[PDB]
Amino acid sequence: RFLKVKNWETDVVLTDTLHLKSTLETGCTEHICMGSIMLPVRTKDQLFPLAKEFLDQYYSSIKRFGSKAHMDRLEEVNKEIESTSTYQLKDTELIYGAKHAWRNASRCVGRIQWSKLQVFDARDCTTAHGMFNYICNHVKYATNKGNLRSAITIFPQRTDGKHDFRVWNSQLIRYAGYKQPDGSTLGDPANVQFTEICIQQGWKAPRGRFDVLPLLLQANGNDPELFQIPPELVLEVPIRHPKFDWFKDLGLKWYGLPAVSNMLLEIGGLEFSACPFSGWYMGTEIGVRDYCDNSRYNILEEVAKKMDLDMRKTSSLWKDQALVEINIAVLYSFQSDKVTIVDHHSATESFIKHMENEYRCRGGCPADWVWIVPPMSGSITPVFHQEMLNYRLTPSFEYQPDPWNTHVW
Amino acid sequence: RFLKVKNWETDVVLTDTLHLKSTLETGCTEHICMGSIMLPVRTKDQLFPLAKEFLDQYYSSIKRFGSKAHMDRLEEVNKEIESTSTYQLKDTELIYGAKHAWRNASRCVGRIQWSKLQVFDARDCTTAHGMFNYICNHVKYATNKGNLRSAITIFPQRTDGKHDFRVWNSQLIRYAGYKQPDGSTLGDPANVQFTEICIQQGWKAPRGRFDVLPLLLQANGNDPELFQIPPELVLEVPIRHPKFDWFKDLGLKWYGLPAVSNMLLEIGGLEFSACPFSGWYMGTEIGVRDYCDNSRYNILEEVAKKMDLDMRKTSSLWKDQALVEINIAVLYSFQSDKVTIVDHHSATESFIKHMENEYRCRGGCPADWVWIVPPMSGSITPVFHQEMLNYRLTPSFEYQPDPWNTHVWKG
Ligand code: HEM
Ligand code: HEM
Ligand SMILES: Cc1cc(N)nc(C[C@H]2CNC[C@@H]2NCCNCc2cccc(Cl)c2)c1
Ligand SMILES: Cc1cc(N)nc(C[C@H]2CNC[C@@H]2NCCNCc2cccc(Cl)c2)c1
Ligand SMILES: C[C@H](O)[C@H](O)[C@H]1CNc2nc(N)[nH]c(=O)c2N1
Ligand SMILES: C[C@H](O)[C@H](O)[C@H]1CNc2nc(N)[nH]c(=O)c2N1
Ligand SMILES: [Zn+2]
Repeated sequence: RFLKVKNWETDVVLTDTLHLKSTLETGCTEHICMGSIMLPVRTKDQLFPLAKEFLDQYYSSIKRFGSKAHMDRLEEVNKEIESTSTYQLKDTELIYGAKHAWRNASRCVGRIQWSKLQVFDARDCTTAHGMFNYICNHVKYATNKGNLRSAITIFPQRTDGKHDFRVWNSQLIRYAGYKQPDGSTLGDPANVQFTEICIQQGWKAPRGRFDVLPLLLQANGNDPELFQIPPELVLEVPIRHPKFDWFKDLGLKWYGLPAVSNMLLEIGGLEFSACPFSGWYMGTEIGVRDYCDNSRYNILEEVAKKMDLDMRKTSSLWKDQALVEINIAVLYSFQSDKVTIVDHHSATESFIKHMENEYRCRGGCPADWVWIVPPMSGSITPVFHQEMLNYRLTPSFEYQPDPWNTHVW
Repeated sequence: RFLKVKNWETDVVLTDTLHLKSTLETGCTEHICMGSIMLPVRTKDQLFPLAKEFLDQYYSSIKRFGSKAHMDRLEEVNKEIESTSTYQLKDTELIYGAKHAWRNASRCVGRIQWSKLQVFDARDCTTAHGMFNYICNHVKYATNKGNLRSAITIFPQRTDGKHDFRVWNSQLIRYAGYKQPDGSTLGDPANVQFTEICIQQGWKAPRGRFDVLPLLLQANGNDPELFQIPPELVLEVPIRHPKFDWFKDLGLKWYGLPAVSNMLLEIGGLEFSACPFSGWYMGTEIGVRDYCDNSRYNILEEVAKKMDLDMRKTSSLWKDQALVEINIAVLYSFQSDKVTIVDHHSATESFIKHMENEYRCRGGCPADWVWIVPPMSGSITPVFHQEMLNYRLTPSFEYQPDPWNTHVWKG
């Protein structure tokens, strides 16, 4: 009932009480832990409870719990739900809600930043064009000439499931993927299928290796339309090493704005199916996963051949040597072009400070260890030795079916 | 009920039916996951069912389930339990059990070697000196002049819990730790407390950076006794780098045999409180954890200075760079001295193969991702991209409180 988490590097212990407000399920049982499984319409009766829970905590946060203002709103919404069968969040509730869905993102290591989120209320949007306008502005605001700023743009909430707003891209910015005759894959393998639906819809693919994919926006349930983010708005960084001049010849570049666009924001029972949100990269995301993942740009072998390493035997640890370089480059290039980026050492350290704050100010902090520990140098970052408790709190960011596997054209 | 796991690097999907035999708890609930949590005397009453389940698996393994031998055994064991309150395993069952405890160790990446296990039956042992001889023979056999062999020595099972046999050391071989009055620590910090106990028990500590600790053995619930392992039996490997000739001057070395001695082996309800077991290392255990954990030898800074990396800012990834070289050095030194060891690429690759085989032939392979994933380069090893199901089966290796916290001294 009162759990305690220990850090085996500093012996420090924190007591978690926040997990007791855990609403949703985890996918685990007393017999089986699914901690490493990537992915373990509402009704009026279902909705008022969700709303009440949200509203109670919202008023609690502003120190007006059980006040008239609180009750008043609690009834206003209640009546609205009974009459309309859904409801609208007040601007204040929308912000609090979005900031808190991030606060609860148990897989996000950079939450120490959670309170500083620019929310763009896009609920008055009605068309794919209006969606394109908002997103552009979003990109521009957050990119901010390289000095990145966290932001999220929130489109209308779901109603009957047939008028859903959705951004089809997994991220606002991503390179395309084409399966060539060579049997090989050109570009980013992760987006092969998407890059095809763009062609299937009209895109004029430059069939290059780093073509910024086009936005496929879906409004009010209609069919998605295509748009090409203004090139001047997509800030990119060419990748070079601070010692290996031959590096630049790999012709590697990556975009500065990480912006997740396929998730579903849930606040007080309400569902926001289109809510792109962005921050800034942690070195490893690009250098370790995007570049080295075997099923992504898989550049290890190449960077190895160029380093003149004994790739004859695994035990020489050449992959480990290449990996550290590739990641030194990323952090290097970005810091040079003055684009925001944080390294895995500094990021994990910040998350530790954040965890203590959350434990002593909120009573805990849900955290998914499998995701928090960077994909490289694991045990040399503090979070490796930090025990974590994982539970689901709402408001939240949830996953949702890729739209193409559901859209009734 | 079937459960499926997917590999996100190869899109391979496996189905688990084995978890359906999982009895013990996990620490998790539908509301909370404790996957990253380190550590979440029986009655005649609760013993026979446990004895029964075990013998059923045993007999099925030899394809004699329901045979006359099987039923008589079950009847024999029942009788023995009603009569003595416990029961003795047959040599064949003890060996089957130990192998399966290993096979079921979800935190072990080396499980592909599970069937090749040398089981030493030390159930006839009665004193600490008796234990010392046994442990010495295991160390010699297991070391095999550098060509390591997996082995486990099994002493008498617990009876009334007042006569436990325990090996106080956490590992058969390990360096001492000394706390200095100036706050710093000499040797391995992880063993400072245990070292104090040894000194207190009469150990003349040579106070060096790499002093092999003495064995503190407890037999039949009596007070533990000290023994020094024959130096000529402790295979050690001095650490040097292939390209850096200054590495050797760092003064590092490490013992060649990893042998966990503080776990409890549970087979068919019976509890084996003293059951040392050993195999061979994966580079990273020494190179990443033992050497680089801040709470261990913490050698990252000194290895950084010598290589002259930009240590002013973390983004130069100096710490990451040094690390690779330190692990390269550990692997290198062991291969040069012909002492068995395996790198993490090689070890995880084999586990995936082992794991797959276990699904096809067993219906599952319980695995703890948090522990299976190596402490460095996680994503460039196939296990990182592999979903895993963690659950408990017996026979099994469990944790038990350190004996100094529970032992009732006799003076
Ligand atoms: C500004 C600094 C930020 C940093 C350094 C950061 C870093 C990270 C990292 C390392 C991950 C794992 C990424 C992966 O492996 O796919 C992650 C995931 C996530 N982050 Fe953050 N983040 C930041 C901002 C944000 C913002 C502004 C939000 C939301 C408002 C957010 C929401 C999440 C969520 C929901 C996940 C999990 C999404 C998924 O499954 O891919 N993050 N973050
Ligand atoms: C053949 C060589 C072997 C290799 C390379 C291998 C490797 C490993 C590694 C890397 C770990 C995690 C180490 C740590 O962080 O503490 C581990 C844990 C473990 N291994 Fe193995 N293993 C081997 C043999 C064995 C044997 C022979 C047994 C049992 C008969 C065994 C039982 C276990 C168990 C029970 C754990 C968990 C230890 C704990 O939870 O404290 N291993 N193994
Ligand atoms: C705001 C933000 C900031 C920041 N720094 N990083 C992120 C993370 C996103 C950008 N880098 C990768 C991740 N998006 C991909 C998440 N999906 C992972 C995945 C892979 C296969 C299947 C599934 Cl279901 C999910 C988001
Ligand atoms: C047979 C075997 C083979 C092999 N290759 N490796 C091991 C693993 C042991 C040798 N490397 C470290 C580990 N020791 C036991 C792990 N316990 C860690 C610990 C420390 C402090 C507190 C806790 Cl709770 C746990 C065992
Ligand atoms: C199979 C396993 O769940 C999967 O590879 C996870 C592991 N940890 C991760 N951690 C982060 N941050 N991001 C990921 O995409 C993953 N993938
Ligand atoms: C707190 C956290 O669970 C702890 O640091 C774990 C993580 N994974 C590990 N994995 C292995 N193999 N060995 C360990 O000692 C640990 N420590
Ligand atoms: Zn779990």
